[PDB]
Amino acid sequence: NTLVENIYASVTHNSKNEKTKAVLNQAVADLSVAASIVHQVHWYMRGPGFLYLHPKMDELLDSLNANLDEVSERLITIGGAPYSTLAEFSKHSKLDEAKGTYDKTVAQHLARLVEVYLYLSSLYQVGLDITDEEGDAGTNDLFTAAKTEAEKTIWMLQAERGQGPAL
Amino acid sequence: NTLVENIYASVTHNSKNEKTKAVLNQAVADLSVAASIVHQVHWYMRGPGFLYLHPKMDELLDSLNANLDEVSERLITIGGAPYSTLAEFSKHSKLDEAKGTYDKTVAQHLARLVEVYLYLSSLYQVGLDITDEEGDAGTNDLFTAAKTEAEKTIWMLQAERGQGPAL
Amino acid sequence: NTLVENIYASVTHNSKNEKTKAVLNQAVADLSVAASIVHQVHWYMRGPGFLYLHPKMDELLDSLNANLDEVSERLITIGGAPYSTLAEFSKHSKLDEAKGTYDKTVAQHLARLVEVYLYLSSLYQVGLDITDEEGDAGTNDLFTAAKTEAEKTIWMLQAERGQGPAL
Amino acid sequence: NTLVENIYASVTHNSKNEKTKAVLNQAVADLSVAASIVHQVHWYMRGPGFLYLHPKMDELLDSLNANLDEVSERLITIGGAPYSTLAEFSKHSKLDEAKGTYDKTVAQHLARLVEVYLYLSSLYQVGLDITDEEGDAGTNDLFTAAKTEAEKTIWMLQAERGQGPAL
Amino acid sequence: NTLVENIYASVTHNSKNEKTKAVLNQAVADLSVAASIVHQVHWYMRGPGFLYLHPKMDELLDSLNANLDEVSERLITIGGAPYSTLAEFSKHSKLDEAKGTYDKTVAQHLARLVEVYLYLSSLYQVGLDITDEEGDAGTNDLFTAAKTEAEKTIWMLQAERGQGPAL
Amino acid sequence: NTLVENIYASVTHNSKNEKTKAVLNQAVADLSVAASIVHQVHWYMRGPGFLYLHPKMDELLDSLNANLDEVSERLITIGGAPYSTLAEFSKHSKLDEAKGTYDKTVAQHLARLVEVYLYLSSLYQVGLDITDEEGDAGTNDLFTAAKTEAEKTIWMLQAERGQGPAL
Amino acid sequence: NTLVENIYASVTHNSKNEKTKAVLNQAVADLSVAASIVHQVHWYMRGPGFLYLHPKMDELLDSLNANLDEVSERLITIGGAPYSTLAEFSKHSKLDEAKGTYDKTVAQHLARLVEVYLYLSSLYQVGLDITDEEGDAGTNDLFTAAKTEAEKTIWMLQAERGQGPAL
Amino acid sequence: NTLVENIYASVTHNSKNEKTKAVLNQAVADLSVAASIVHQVHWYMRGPGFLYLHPKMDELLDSLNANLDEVSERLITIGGAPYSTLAEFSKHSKLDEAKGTYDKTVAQHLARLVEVYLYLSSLYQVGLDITDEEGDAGTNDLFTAAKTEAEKTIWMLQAERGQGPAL
Amino acid sequence: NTLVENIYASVTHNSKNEKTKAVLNQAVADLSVAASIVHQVHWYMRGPGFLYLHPKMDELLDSLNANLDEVSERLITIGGAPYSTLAEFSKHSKLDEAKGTYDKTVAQHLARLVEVYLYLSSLYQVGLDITDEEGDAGTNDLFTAAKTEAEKTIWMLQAERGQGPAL
Amino acid sequence: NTLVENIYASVTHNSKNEKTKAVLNQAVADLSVAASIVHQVHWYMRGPGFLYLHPKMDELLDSLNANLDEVSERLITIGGAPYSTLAEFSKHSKLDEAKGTYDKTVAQHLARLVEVYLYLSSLYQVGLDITDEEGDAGTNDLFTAAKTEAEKTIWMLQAERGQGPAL
Amino acid sequence: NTLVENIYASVTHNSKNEKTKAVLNQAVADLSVAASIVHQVHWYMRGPGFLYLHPKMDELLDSLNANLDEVSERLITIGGAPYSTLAEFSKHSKLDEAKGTYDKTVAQHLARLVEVYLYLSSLYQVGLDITDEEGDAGTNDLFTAAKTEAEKTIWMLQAERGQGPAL
Amino acid sequence: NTLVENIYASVTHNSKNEKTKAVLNQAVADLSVAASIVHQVHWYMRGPGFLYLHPKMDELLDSLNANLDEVSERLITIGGAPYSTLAEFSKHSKLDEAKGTYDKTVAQHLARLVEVYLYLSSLYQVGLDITDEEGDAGTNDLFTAAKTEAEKTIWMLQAERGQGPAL
Repeated sequence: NTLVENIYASVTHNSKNEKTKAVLNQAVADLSVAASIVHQVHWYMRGPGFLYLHPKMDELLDSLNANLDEVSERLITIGGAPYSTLAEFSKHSKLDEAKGTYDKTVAQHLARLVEVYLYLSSLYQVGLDITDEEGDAGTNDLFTAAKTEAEKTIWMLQAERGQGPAL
Repeated sequence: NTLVENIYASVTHNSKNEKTKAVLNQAVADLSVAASIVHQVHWYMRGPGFLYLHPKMDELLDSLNANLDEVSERLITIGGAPYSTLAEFSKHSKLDEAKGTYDKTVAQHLARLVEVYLYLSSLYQVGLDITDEEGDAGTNDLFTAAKTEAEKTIWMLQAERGQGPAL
Repeated sequence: NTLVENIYASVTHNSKNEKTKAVLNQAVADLSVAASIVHQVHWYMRGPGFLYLHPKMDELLDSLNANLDEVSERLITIGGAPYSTLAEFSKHSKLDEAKGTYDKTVAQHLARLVEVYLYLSSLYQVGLDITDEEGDAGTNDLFTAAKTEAEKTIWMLQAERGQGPAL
Repeated sequence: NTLVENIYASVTHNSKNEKTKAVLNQAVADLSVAASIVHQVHWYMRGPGFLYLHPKMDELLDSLNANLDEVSERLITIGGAPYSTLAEFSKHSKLDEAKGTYDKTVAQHLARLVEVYLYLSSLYQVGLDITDEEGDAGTNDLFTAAKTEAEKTIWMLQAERGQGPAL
Repeated sequence: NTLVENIYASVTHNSKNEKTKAVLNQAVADLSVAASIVHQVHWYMRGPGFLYLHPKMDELLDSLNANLDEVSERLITIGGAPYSTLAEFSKHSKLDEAKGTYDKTVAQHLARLVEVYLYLSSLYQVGLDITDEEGDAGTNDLFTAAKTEAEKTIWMLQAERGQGPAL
Repeated sequence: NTLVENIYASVTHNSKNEKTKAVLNQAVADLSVAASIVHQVHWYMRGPGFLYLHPKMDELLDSLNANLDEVSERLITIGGAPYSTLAEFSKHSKLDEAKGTYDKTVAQHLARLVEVYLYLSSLYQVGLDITDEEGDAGTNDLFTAAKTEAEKTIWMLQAERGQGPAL
Repeated sequence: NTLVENIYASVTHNSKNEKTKAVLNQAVADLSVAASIVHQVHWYMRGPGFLYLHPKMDELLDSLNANLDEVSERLITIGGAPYSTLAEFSKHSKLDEAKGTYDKTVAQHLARLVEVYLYLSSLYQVGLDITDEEGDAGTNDLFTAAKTEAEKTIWMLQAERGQGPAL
Repeated sequence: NTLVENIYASVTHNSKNEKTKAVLNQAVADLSVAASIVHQVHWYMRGPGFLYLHPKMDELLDSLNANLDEVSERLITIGGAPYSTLAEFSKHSKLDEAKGTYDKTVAQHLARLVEVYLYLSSLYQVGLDITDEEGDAGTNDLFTAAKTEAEKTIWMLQAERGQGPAL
Repeated sequence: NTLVENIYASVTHNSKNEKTKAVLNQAVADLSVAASIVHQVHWYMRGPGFLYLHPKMDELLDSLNANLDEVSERLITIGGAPYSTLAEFSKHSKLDEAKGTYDKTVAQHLARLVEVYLYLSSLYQVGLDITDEEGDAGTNDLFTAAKTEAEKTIWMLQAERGQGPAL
Repeated sequence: NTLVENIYASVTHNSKNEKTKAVLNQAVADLSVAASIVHQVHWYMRGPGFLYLHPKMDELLDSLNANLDEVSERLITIGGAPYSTLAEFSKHSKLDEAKGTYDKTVAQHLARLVEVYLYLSSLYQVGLDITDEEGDAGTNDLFTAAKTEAEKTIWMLQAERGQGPAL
Repeated sequence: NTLVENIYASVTHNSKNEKTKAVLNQAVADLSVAASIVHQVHWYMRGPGFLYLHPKMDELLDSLNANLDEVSERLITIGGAPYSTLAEFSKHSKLDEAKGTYDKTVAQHLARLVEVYLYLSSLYQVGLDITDEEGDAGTNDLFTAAKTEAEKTIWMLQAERGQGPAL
Repeated sequence: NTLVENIYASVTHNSKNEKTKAVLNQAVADLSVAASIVHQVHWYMRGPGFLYLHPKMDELLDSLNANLDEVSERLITIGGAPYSTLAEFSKHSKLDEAKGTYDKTVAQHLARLVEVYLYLSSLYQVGLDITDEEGDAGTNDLFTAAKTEAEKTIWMLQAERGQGPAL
C-alpha cells in the first residue's frame, strides 16, 4: 500500500466536488504544518552553511505560504470551508512536529525537509487523481504546478545532501 | 486586577534575563495565533466593504508575521528557544480561536480584530515592564515599536467601526 | 437543459479544429461585450463605496481585455479569423446590453457583474469540453486559466454582496 | 462643404453646454469604433514590417483607449451621459467598419489608419469650435491635446507610407 | 449675484497684471485653508469606509499642496508677493474653518469637501476671466488645469455621496 | 529660567496622560507654523546659493510635514484631539511669523531657520520629560527621533553659516 | 507517415517514465541546435529590416535558452541525465545546421526559422502524447506551454513573410 | 518699438499657416543657438558654485533640446520644413555667440543666461500672437508651455543673481 | 594619400600635448556636425521603415552627444579650450551639411550615415596615433572606445543596406 | 572586572556631556579598526564557503561604515570632534590588528569576527550606561540600535561556527 | 613550449588583420564549449554547497555568453565570419568535453572550471599579442577586459578550493 | 626630479611582476589615507557651500573606496598580498594626515583635496609606466581609468576654486 493510496483512502473516508474539497482542505492543514516545520529549521539550525541555508528557509517559507493562499482561496471559491485555526491544522495534518532543539545537525534538517516535500508531492498526486475523477480542471492545474514545484525542491535539497532526487 | 497584571503574573510564574525570554516566547505563541485569526477573517468575511477589508487583512497578516520574525530572532539571540510547533503556539497563547464560519458579520470580524490588538498591546506593555526591570534596552525598543504599531492599528480599526481608540 | 449545454449547442450549430475555432470566436464577441458592460459600471455608478468600486472596474476591464488579446491571438494562430467589428461583437455575443443610466443602484451593478462572470465561466467550460474533444491542449489551458480567474472574481464579487460564490 | 462643417452640423442637429456634451458623446462613439479598427489591423495584418507594425497597433490602441477614458469622464463630469453599449457606439459613430480579412495589404492598413486619424482630427476641431462657443476652457484643452496627438500620428503614419502629413 | 461675480468683485476691489496677481494670491490663501480642512477630515473621521476615505484625504491633500506650489511660484514669477503666514491665509481666505470634532458623520465630511471644491472651481473660473482680460496665457492654463481637476474631484466625491456632479 | 522650563510651564498650565496630550498638541501648532516659515524662505529667498538652498527648503518642508503627520496621529491614537484649523495653529504656536519680504538676506533666512529648529529641539526635550513622567514609551520614542533629527538639521544649517552646532 | 509519428518512433526506439525522459532529452539536443541556428541568423543577416529582425533574434534566443533550462532541469528532477556536450547535441538533434554565409537572404532566414519552430511544435506534440501515456502531468504542462509559445512564434514569423500560420 | 514687435516684424517679413511655420522655424534656429550658449557655460565656467551650477547647465540643456524636438516635430507636422544645418541655425538665429573664454565670471554667465531666456520668452509671445491670429490651437499650447517654463527659469536664475524676475 | 593621413596632416598643421588637444578639438567640431546631420535624418525621412529608423536616429543622436560631452570635458581637463559656438563647429568640421529636403530616399539617408561614421572612425584612428605619439593613455582609451562604437554602428547600418561592414 | 567595566574606566579616565562625547569618539576609532579587520577577511580568506562568506564581508563592511557615519555625525552634532586620521584610529582603538596572511583558516576568520562584534556590543553597553547617566536620549537610541544589530550578527556568525550566541 | 606559444602557433598556422580574425574565431569556438562545460556543472553537481554553487554556474554562464556576443560581433565588424554551428565549435575548440555524470565530486567540478578559465586567459593573452602585432586597438581592449575578468574568476574559484590564484 | 620619478624610485627600491605588485600595494596604502582625508573634510567643514560640498565628499569617498576594492582585488589576483591594517596604510602611504580642526576654511579643504588628487594621478602614471614595462595589460587599464577619473576630479575641484586644471 503506497503513500498515495494511503492518503487517498484517508482523505475520502468521511455534492459533485466533495473529494476535491476534502483534498484541498487536507492541503490547508499540511501546508500550515509544513510552514511551521520550515520556520523551525530557520530558527534552530547551527553549523557550516547556515549563512546560505538560513535565508533559503525564508524562501521556502514564502513559497509554502503562497501555496496556502492559493489552496485556501480555491477551496472557498468552489464552495468549501478551509480549516482556519491552529488546532485544526495540527489535528488534521499528516505531518508530525517535534519540539525545537539546537542540537539537530544540518544533515538532519535537510533530511526532514526532503521528507516534508516528498509527502507534499504525494498529497498533490492524490489531488491530481481526485480532480481528474471529479472533472475540476482548475483545481487539477493548481495541484500540477504545486507538485512540479515540490519535485524541483526535492531535486535541489537532495543535491545539497549529495544525493539524486529519488522521486 | 488589570489585564497587564494578569499577563505579567502568568508570564513570570514558572539567568539575568529569564523574564525577558519568557515574555518574548509568550509573544511567539500569541503572534502565531493572532496571524491565524487574521487569516480566518481574510477567508470567511462576507458583506459590503469586503473588497477593501479583504486586502487590509493581508497587510495586517504581513505585519504580524514581521513581528514574529523579529521577536523569535531576538529570543534566539539573547539565549532563548522559541516555540516552533503549532501545538506549542495553541497551548501557550492566551488568545482563543473558533472554527471558521461564513455567517460572522463584518462588524463581528472588526470587533474581534480590535480585541486581538488590545490584547497584544497589553502583552507588549508587560514586555516593556520586564525589559526595564532586567535592563534589556534592545528588547525594550522592540516592544516599544510593536506597542506603538498595535495602538495605531486599534485607532484605525476603531475608526472603521465608528468608534474612538479607547486604549 | 443547463447553460453549458445551451452554449455548446449554439456554438457548434453552424477541419479537425472547427469547434475550437467557433468557441474561441464566441469568446471574442462575449469578452468585447463584457468589457463594454464593465465600462458602463465604471461610468454610471453612484453610491457609497464608489471610491473603491470605481477603480475595481478598471482592474476588471484590464483583465477582460487581456483575455480578449489571448483568445483572439490563439484563434488566429490555430487558423481562424476573429470577429473584429463592433456589429459582429454585438450580434454574436450572448450577453445583452442596456442603455446606461445613473439610477442603477450599487447592488444592481454588482448583481449584473456576477451574471456576466457566471456566463463567462460557463462559456469557458464549453471551451474545455470542446478542446478535450478536439485534442487542443494549448487552447484547453487557455480556457482553464480563464475559468479559474472568472470563478475567483465570482467569489470576491459575491462576498461584496454578502453572499457565497454559489458556482 | 468641408468635413469640419459636416461634422458640426451633424453633432448639433438634434443647458448652456448642450453642444459640448454632444461633441464629447460623438467622440465616445468614434473612439470606440477607431479602437476596434486599430485592433483589426493588429490581428489581420500580413507582410514585411509586421514585426514592428503589429506592436505599433497596440500602442495606438492604448492611446485611443486613454482618449476614451478622458472624454467619457469629462462628459460625465460636465453633466452628460456617455454612450456605453456597443450598439450605441456603432450606430452613432461616423466611422464605418468592414469584416476582417487577411488579404488586405500593409499599404491598405496604413491608408485606413490615416483616414481614421484625419477624421478624428476634424472631429476635435469641431470640439474646439464648440467649446470656444460655449466657454468650456477645460474641454477645449482636452480637444486641443487630442488634436495635437492625432496630427503627430498622421505625420508619422504618412512618413511610413512615403508621404508628407498633408493635414 | 453668482458666486463667480462675488469672488471677482472681492478679488479686484483693492501694472498690467494687477488683477492676475490678486486672484493668484487669493488662491494661495484658499488652497492653504482647503488643505487644512482636508487634513481635519483625515484626522477626525469615524465610520464605515474610513479605511479607504482616510488615505483618499492624503491624496487630496498632496494634490492641493501641489496646486499651492504652482500658484505661489507663478505669482512670484510674474512679479507678485505670495501670502506666507498662517494669519494671512486665514484672514484672506473665503473659506471658513471650524474646530475639529469626532462627532461629524462621514456624510458631513463628504458634503464639506464638495463645498470646498465647488468654491475652488468658482475661484478658478474668476482666474480664467481675469487672465483672459489681462492676456496672461500661462496663468490661464494654470487655472484651466486646476478647474478641470477640481471638477473631476467633485464628480467622484458626489458619486460617493450617491449624487451627480451638479456643477 | 531656561527655554525648556518656560515651555514646560506653559504646556502644563491649563486622565493619566494629560501632559503628554498637551505637549503633542503644542507640537501640532508649532510644526504647522514651522512649515509655513520654511515655505516662506523657499518663496522669498534671493542671493547666491539660491539654486541649492531653494530645494533644501522643500526637503525640510517635507520632513516637517512628516513630523506633523506622526505627532497628530499619535495624539489621536492616545485619546486626544489635534488642533486642525489655521487660527488654532497660529494662536497656540510659540513661533512668530512675519510678512514675507524679498529684501531678507540669505544669512537672515539661515539664522531664522536655526532659531526655529532650536525652538523645536527644546519643545521635544519637554516632550521627553513629560512622556518619561507619564510613562508613555511610544510617545517618548517619537520625541527622541524628532529631537535627534532637529539637532542634525541645526548642525548642518550652522555649518552653512560658518558656525558650530552650539546646541 | 506524419512528422509526429516519425519523431515518436525515433524517440522511443532504443522505469515507468522512460519515454518521458527520452523525449525530454531529445528536446535538450533540439533546443541547443535551434539556439545555435537562431544565433547564426543574428550574426549573418543582411538586408532591409535588419535593425528590427536582429534584436528579434536575441529575444528568440533568450526564449529558447529558457526552454532548455526548464526541460533539462525537469529531466534531472524526474531521474534522467541530460545531454551536456556539444557533440551529443549535434549527434542526437533532428535539426541540421549549415555553415554560416552572409549571402543568405532575409526571406531565407525567415523560412528556416519557421521550419525550426514547426519541427519543435511537432516534437512537443510527441511530448504531450508520451506524458499522457505515462501519466506525467507536470511534464505534460511543460510541453503544452512550449507548444503554445512555438505556435505563436510561427504565426508572427509567418505574418512577417506575408503568410498565414499554416500549422 | 518693443522686442516682441521687432521679432514679429522680422519673422513675418519674407497657405493659412505661413506665419505659424515661420515663427516655429525661428524657434528651431534660436533653440539650437541657445543650447550651444548653455553648453559653453557648462564647459568654461570657473568660480565658487561651479559644483552646483555646472550640473544645472546640463538640466537647462536637456530642457532646451526637448523644446527643439517638440518645435521641429510640430513644424514638420503642420506642413513646414525645419532648419537642419548648423549654418542655417547660426544665420537665422537672433542670438549672438562669442568665442569661449575661461575668464568670464560666474556673474557674467548668469547674466547671459537671463538675456537668453528673456529673448526666448519674447519669441514665444510672438508665437502666441501669431497662432491666435492663424487659429492654430495646438501650436499656441506649445508656445504657452515654453513661455511658462522660460519665465520660471528667469525667476530662478534672477534669484541666484540676488534679483527679482523683472519680466 | 589615405583619409587618415589627410586628417592627421590637417589636424597638426597649425606644450607636450598640443597634437592631442588639436585632435580632440577637431572631434568637438565633427561630433557637433554629425549630430546635426543625424537630426536632419530624424526629421526629413519618408518611406517604409520610418517607424523603426526614426527612433534609431534618436539613439544615434544621444550616443553622439555623449561622445561630445566626453571629448569636450577631456579637452578641458588636459588644458585645452573646446570650440563652443555653432560657427566654429561649422567652420572647422570636415563634414559638410546640405539643406534638408523630404525628397531624399531612405537609402540615401543610410548611405550618408555610413559616410559620417566612416569619417569619424578615421578621425578616431588619427586620435589613437597622436595620443600614442604624445603618451596620453587616458585620451587613447577615449578614442579606442569611440572607434569601436563607430565600427559597430557601421556594421549594423551596412547590414540594413544589405552590405558588409567594409571598414 | 568585566569587559564593560574596563571599557567604562578607560573611556572616562582623561561640559554636561563629556563622557558621551568620549564614548562616541572611542566608537569612531573602534569602528574604523573593525572595518579594516573585516576588509582583511574579505581579501585573505581561502577555503570552502568563500563564495558566500566573501560577499558577506562586504555586507558587514557596509554596515560598519554606516555605524561610523552615524556615530561621527552624532559626535559633531553634540559639540565634539571625531578622530579623523588613521593614526588616531589605530592608537585609540582597543582592537588589535595583525598583518594579513592567506594561511588563516575560515574557522579562524569567523572566530576573530565574533571577538570583534563581542567587543563592539560591550562598548555599546558602556555607551548605554553613559548616555543614561548624562541624559542624552538621542545618543542612547543610537547605541541601542548598534548593540541590537551587533548581537544579531553574533548570533548568525556563531550559528555558522556551529555554536549558540553565548552573549 | 608554453600554452600561450602553443595557442599562437595553432591559431596562426592556416588582409592586414588575418591573425586577429583567426584568434577571435578561436574564441568563438572556445567560449561556446566553455559555456557547455559550465552548464554541465550546473546540471550534474551534487554535494554540500550545491545551493550556492548551482546559481554561481548560471552567473558564469551568462558572463561567458556575453563574451561570446562581443567576440562574434567584433569578428563580423572587422570583416570576418564567425563559426556558427555546434560541429564547428566542437571541432575547432581546444577544450575537450566529457559525458555528464552525477558521480563527479564538487572538488572535481571546481578543478575543471579553473582549468577552463586558465585556458581562456592564455587564449586572451595570445589575442593581446596578435592585436598589438596587427595594430587593432579595439580588439586589444576586448581581450584585455576578457583576460582581467577570467583572472578574477580564477582567483575566486581557487579561493573556494582553498588555494591561491596561481596564474 | 619630478614627483613621478620620486614615486617610481621609492616604489621599486626594496617574479616577473614584482614592480606591478609594489605599485598596486602603494595604491592600497594611498587610497586608504586619501579616503580618511576626504572623510575629515566631510566632518570638519564649515562655511558657505557646505550644503553641496558635504555630500560631494561622500561621492568622492565612495569613488575612492571603489578604487581601493579594484586595486586590492587586482593585487590578490596577480599573486600579491595587500596591506590590510591601519598601521600599514599610515606607514607606507606618501600622504600625510593632520588632526581634524573646525577652523580650516572651505578654500583650505579644496586646496588639500586638489593636492591629494594630483598626488594620486602621479602615482597612477608610475603605475602606467611599470605595467607597460612588465607587460601587464589588465593592470595598465586599471591605472588608466583611475588616472582619467582623478584628472576629471582635479578639473572640477580646480573650477570650484576659480582655477584651471593645471595638470
